Amino acid sequence: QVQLVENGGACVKPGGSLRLSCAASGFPVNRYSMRWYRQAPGKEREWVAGMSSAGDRSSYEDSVKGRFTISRDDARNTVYLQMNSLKPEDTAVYYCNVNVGFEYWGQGTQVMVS
Amino acid sequence: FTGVVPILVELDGDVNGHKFSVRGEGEGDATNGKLTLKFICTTGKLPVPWPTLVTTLTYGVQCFSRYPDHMKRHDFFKSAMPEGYVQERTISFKDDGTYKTRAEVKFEGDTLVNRIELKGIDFKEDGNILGHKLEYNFNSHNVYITADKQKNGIKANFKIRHNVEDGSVQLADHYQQNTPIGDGPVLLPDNHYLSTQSVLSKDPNEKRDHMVLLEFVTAA
Amino acid sequence: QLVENGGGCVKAGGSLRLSCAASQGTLSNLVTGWFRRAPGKEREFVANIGRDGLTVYSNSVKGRFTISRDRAKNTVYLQMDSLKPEDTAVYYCAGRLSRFPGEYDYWSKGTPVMVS
Repeated sequence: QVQLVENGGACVKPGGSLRLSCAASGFPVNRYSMRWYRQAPGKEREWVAGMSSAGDRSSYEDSVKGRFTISRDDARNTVYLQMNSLKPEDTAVYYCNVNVGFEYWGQGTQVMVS
Repeated sequence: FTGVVPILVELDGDVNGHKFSVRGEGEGDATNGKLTLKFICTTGKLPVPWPTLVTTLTYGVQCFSRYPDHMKRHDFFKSAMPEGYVQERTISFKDDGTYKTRAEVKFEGDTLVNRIELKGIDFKEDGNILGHKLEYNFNSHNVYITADKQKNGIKANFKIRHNVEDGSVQLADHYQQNTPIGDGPVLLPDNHYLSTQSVLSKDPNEKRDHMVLLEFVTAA
Repeated sequence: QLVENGGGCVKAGGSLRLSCAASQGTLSNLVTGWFRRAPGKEREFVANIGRDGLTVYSNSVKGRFTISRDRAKNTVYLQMDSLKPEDTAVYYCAGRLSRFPGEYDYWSKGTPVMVS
């Protein structure tokens, strides 16, 4: 019925720039909010970034605020996240989430600064 | 509890001097691991967002929740169903304040009944719950269950992520302690986790807020 | 407790060594194995080393990786050669107390591994 596929994960040396992209299938993206969680190996999952359904404003956590600079295009049906500045704390992996009806988690991709 | 069982849950609570009561009805199928409910607040307006109390009204009863065959004997809640049990829950919101709730669940007559008393504290204007910024969506969750022989009760813990219109996610810590009213065998399980998957819908038939609610809870 | 370390993102054709050590005294008594989980696929068996010393590797990886248990250091290291993009799976280290085949009891947090 509905699926989420996120790609663009790659290892980046400190100070580099990386772009992640989460695409959707089986539902509109314009009518719902989007979110990006992060979890480190052997650590509880946490919400790092996200973007409201209306798209007027986006909300980040304390540490990453201003780093992610997320964006969305309704026609593309894909959301883009920009790494901007990079720090070792970003070694944790990312997950793409949008819950229409029953909640849905995307498989996401793993990214580590090294 | 075996087979389809009706349920009627009525509760009342106070938050910052605002008193509100919610009553609801529905049915649960333990064999199929499904639960359907419909709530309504008799009061005109409920001061806080519904989900922060939908979670409490849902996780107040675990008898309906289905468990695997190996864990059927392990369950404590089903064992204490005949004479009921009392739960004390403390929920610490991420800077939005705190809930303290006490509930009693028991099989009265041939129907299951749950009653809850709630107190809200440490709330300030401009907060997420004060501003009603939380949306109508929900998220699946995992709850960890562990025994305690010193208190002769089962203790549950987990973290609940509530959503905000601007996208802000509130991680709230939920802790539960249970005491069996009855004197029968407890069969307390050492450790096990229940995954809950809940979806919320509205019925356009009526103007009253419906909160038509569906749960699928499975242990492991 | 099982601790696994020594993993990091690299290019194709590089050789990296993942070191697994159990803080619980001796490790020789414990059959030590390595598995890989792909980003969105089922877990797979990387390799295993047992009490008798026999080393078993999956056919896909045969001839490329090697497990060595060091008597001097009491630690089990998986050395990789000719690493390829197919090996992006995160690697985990496990152990079993029973010499015969079965499920491994212990487990490790794991480290990410990548290629070009």
